[PDB]
Amino acid sequence: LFTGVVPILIELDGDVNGHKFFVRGEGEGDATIGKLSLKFIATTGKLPVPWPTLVTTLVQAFSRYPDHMKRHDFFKSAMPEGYVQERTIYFKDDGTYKTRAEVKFEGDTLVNRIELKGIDFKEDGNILGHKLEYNFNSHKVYITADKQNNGIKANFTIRHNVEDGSVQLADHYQQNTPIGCGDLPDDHYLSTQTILSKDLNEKRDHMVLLEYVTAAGIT
Amino acid sequence: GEELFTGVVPILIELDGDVNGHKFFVRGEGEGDATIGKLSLKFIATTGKLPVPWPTLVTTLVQAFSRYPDHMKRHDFFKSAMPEGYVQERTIYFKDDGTYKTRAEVKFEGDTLVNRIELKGIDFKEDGNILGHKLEYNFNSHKVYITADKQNNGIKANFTIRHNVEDGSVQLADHYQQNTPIGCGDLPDDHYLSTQTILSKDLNEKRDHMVLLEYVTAAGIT
Repeated sequence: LFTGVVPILIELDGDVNGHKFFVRGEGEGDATIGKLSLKFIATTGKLPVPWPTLVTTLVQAFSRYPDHMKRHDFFKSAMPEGYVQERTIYFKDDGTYKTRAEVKFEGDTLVNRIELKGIDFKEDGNILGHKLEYNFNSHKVYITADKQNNGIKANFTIRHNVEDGSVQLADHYQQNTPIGCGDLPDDHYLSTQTILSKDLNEKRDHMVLLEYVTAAGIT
Repeated sequence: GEELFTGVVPILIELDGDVNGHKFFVRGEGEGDATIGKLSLKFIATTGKLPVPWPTLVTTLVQAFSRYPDHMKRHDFFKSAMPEGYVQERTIYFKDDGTYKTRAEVKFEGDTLVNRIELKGIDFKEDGNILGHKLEYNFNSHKVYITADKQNNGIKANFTIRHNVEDGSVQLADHYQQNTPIGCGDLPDDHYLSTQTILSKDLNEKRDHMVLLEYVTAAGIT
């Protein structure tokens, strides 16, 4: 299903401390090279939170899994039926995001529909204060199987560069479960790289995003 | 699958109903015992007097609770879908009168088995046997013929309910039925379920309602 360039749709219904917002995203994926390229408009206006905080929420199916690791690619093993990403994200010394999402195929374009709730965020902390750089670090997403639920778990800690020279940590807890019935992997990780830019012909608050991700951790 | 019915089980049934634009709801409560194939249940019509005879709703209002003898326990699809559940769709043609189409979901929820039903009815003659309320408060005894459905990984079923009419006539209702599993986990040889059913009331129940006792057993293979 990923043997070539695939279309992407993403929708995010968001609420953080009572500030509701919506985000639509469009673009393409190419799992043979692990490339994602997309543009995200915030249709409800200026966001109440930094764009970087939404990156992990806004298609790990498009990770390049080398031929020697193709038996460990749970994400693709679930398609077209799809899977469900739930996350809990703890921002150190600040609030929490809880997210539920569905990642399905829908007529030759892969879709990611997300609900997000955010609570206990300090006003004039790093998130509500809008104090994060327009950057995204490069991480490693550790994956382990979940026999019980017939899927996988995952843990990682996003480092968000802050405008003051500091860094802002966000701890991630993640469960993926298949939507249908039909690969449960050995421990490994996904190493990530991500660039954030704008589009000067675009009046609306938005975010252009390029990303490369590859699986590793087994010889 | 079969282990879930090794003893008396609680029952919940809900029916969202519409016949010729008359909407109604019905709630049912009681118990099942598949070891002997017994159901006893009481049904309240929470929206008021029904626009149709209670007997016409019996088949719609739990074939998992059929007694399947030990020599036939490999042919019990109904239990071979639980706890996940299954989906019963029917089309019911009342001869020289209207049609019922019904969709239902039969799942376990905790430890009580639940049956949630949607029902739509069309083309019913006003002052026919159904809208006229001309059926006896009875229920005959039938045989429900079952065959496998390889294609959809479930079963089909046909039978014809005979409804006694107050003028000594019988009112036929032809039944067409499909059941498909909700989860991913028995497809039977041809056989039938033979049925018996008594309808009574409950004094001290002011609302329109129906008490029901039923015994069902599988057969048709040596």
